[PDB]
Amino acid sequence: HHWGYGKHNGPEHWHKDFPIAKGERQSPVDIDTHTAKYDPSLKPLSVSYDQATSLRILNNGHAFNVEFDDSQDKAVLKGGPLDGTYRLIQFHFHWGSLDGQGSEHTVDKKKYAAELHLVHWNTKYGDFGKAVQQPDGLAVLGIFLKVGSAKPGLQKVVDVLDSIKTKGKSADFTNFDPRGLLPESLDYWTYPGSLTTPPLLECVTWIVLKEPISVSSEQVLKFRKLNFNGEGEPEELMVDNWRPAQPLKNRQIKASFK
Ligand SMILES: NS(=O)(=O)c1ccc(NC(=O)CN2C(=O)NC3(CCCCC3)C2=O)cc1
Ligand SMILES: [Zn+2]
Repeated sequence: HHWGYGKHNGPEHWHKDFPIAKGERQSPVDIDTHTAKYDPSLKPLSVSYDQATSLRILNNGHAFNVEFDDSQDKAVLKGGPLDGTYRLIQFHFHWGSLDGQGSEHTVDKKKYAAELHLVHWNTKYGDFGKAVQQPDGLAVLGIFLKVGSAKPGLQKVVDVLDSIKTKGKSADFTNFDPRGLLPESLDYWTYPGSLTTPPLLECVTWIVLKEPISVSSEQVLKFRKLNFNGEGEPEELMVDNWRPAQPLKNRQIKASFK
């Protein structure tokens, strides 16, 4: 794996090592708000993060992941388009070099400054590695970030980034409550898609919240001081780690709201 986000290893190159990059259910996509249709078959969405147990934060050279204890049903996502129980394993973000870009999904071609992905796996498949081989293996809850007021619940994340500046660095990150990253409304769009990085597996039910959260310019400037490189290597700022919108093909985006 030498994929990344540069001119020579970025999204336009991924197909050569990951041919599913040109597949029939790739993510992200543009959400055309006028074409998305309210779906009365959707059950109420249930985000149950009361017992979430965060463990560690890791710079993986592509983003940073806040990882959770997923050895039992502690933080789960259920309902909406989902059949059964999906366990939270990690969250991460995608962001830009400037405030007008960074999200992976777009809304009527609008790009947000960043996008939060809370990744969950379907417990009927027993472990994450089995779940990613299944068309309904994962559920990713996507939340847009706009630059405005600070998000108080983000600042514990922002303040540890200095300790994980480079690829392969991790830090203990216990007792973080991901409920502080949610907007007030759980109105959402949903469609079948993929992981947005290699290996681009078509295993994700995407649930993208309509209401962005606001973060401050200072908060997102701290994301942009991270590094794609390892320690001791030439500094390459971790910015623009987003895949652009992919063809919708034979898919419909469903809305939870009238
Ligand atoms: N942007 S995204 O679509 O939300 C998205 C994109 C890529 C990924 N990639 C992965 O999770 C890659 N990956 C595996 O396959 N296995 C582990 C998790 C389980 C333990 C072993 C390591 C892992 O980290 C996740 C979400
Ligand atoms: Zn992601």
